[PDB]
Amino acid sequence: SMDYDFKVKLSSERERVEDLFEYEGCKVGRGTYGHVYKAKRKDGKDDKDYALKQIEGTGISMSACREIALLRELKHPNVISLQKVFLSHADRKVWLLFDYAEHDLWHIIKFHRASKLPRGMVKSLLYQILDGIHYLHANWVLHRDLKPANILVMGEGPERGRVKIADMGVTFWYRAPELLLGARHYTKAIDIWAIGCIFAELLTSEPIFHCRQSNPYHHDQLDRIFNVMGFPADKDWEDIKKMPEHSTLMKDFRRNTYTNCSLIKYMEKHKVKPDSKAFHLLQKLLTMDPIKRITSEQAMQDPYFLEDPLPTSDVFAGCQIPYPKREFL
Amino acid sequence: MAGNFWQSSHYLQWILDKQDLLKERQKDLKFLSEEEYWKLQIFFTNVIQALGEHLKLRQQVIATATVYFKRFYARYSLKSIDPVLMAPTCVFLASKVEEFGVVSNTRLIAAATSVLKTRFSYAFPKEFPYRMNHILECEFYLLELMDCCLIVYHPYRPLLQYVQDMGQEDMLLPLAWRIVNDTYRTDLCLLYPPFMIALACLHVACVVQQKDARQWFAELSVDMEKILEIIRVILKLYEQWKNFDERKEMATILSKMPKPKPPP
Ligand SMILES: CN(C)C(=O)Cn1cc(-c2ccc(-c3cncc4ccccc34)cc2)cn1
Repeated sequence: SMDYDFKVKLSSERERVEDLFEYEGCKVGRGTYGHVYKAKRKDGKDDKDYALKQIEGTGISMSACREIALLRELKHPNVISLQKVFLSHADRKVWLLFDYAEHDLWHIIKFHRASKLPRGMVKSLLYQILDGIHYLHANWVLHRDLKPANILVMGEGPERGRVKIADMGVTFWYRAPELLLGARHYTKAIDIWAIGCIFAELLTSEPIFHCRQSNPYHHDQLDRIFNVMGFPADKDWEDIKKMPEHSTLMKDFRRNTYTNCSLIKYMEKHKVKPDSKAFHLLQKLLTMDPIKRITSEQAMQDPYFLEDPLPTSDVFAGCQIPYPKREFL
Repeated sequence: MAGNFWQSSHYLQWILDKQDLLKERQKDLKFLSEEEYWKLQIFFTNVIQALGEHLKLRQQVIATATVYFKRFYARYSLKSIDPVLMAPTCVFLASKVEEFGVVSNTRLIAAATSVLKTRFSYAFPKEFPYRMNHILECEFYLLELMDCCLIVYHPYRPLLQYVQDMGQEDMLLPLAWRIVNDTYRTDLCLLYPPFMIALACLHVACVVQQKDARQWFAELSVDMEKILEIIRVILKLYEQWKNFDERKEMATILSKMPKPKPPP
């Protein structure tokens, strides 16, 4: 089946994750994607922190395949950089190595809403999210699941304040309304809606479409979108009739329920002026009709990023980072 | 995925020198002649083609699996891993990469067993001996020894862009596409960029169908020396096709091929 001398040579020369890094009891993240560890090199050549992602399951899954395939080709300051791949022959587990990002938007937002976000940092975060996603979209790569927990922010070191978009492959707060209405395919606008969801959360500290916990139709999530946005008029989204769940939407909902609902009224309650450049960009990202939603390139050209202050390469802008380091699970 | 080829792992690591390829091949050339080696490569290309047809996979999945196979044996001997195990493993890995899904254990093994039994009985008197544990083991080795380079660029996409630019998508595309499928009988995918293979295939297609494409070809600004190099290989491949009787020769060529050595 396989040459002995070939197998023996490869086994002697194969770098094993357990020999190179110390990560026992260093788990910092957990999910559907797999587990993440805050690891250090066993050989003292570097004192740098590294992230080790152990993928969910045995062998190479579809998510592991898609992540390895894309990350091997994608080179951008705002997309997470794959440093190495470890194929653990003993237990058939796949490990991915990256530089360690001390923060993410999930923890940054969590810290702020617990107190109850600097506006220069919000603008800088968004410009780096749009920059990273524009690169992915230019290479015909879609994120498919953008959420705060995926928008990593580098801590102290040579890349301080740099945003890194992670994960390539329960909560529908960031899922576009066309997905919730049965749109079969993933599109560029689905990623844009998610960025709009994140931008509203960075501006208010609350998930704009927060909803209480296998079909594509989620009544409660659509209801929360209409309580914030209002029910879409025929003129606003003409192809709503073409959605597989349109008859269900007509059966379960009534336009009247959300008559006094609009994004203006929602954002006003969270102290975000409807005449501000931030609001106008947010409304262009959070458009019900996907064909009427702005692109990443058009969003980056918005006069919001020209208004004082300008976005910075370091989102923190040299200021001391108030956010605590990630705790070991 | 549809990024810039000049920044890809395909261009920066898997566009090889014709002499580096020949030097690495010398290990197997002690057992097989230079002629017998390219016949064996055609054979397995056709094996991967029959596998993809059976599994109802698109030409892109079949082509990605072919490039994996060719890439692995460009760096390693035919004895390192059995090519009879490498061929369905490549098909299995490429189906995951190209987003066609995970071929089930029972669907993949049955496809390998049936294809060899019903289409390659002249070369294989015994049934497909491998099981899923063998495919899953080979998969780990294949992914490791390709430096995890999974995204492969093919001539099909730029070819469709060229024919559409010509306004001859109905006349030339069927033949040019067929000529592209045939380049997988050669090492062109390991030596030249895909767009270059697509232009040479379109050139041969224009010659066969007698079409004046000189004006369009002259307004390209591509290195026509390299396009001529590919044309000669395409022309040579059809003369190789005429003189090669796959069905009559493969049993002997497979017996001459070095086999994996077992532990002592
Ligand atoms: C159930 N809970 C409450 C959690 O999982 C809490 N959580 C942990 C995280 C998280 C943990 C590690 C990274 C990470 C860091 N640096 C580099 C990386 C490279 C590739 C992937 C992840 C990283 C990013 C987020 C989010 N949420």
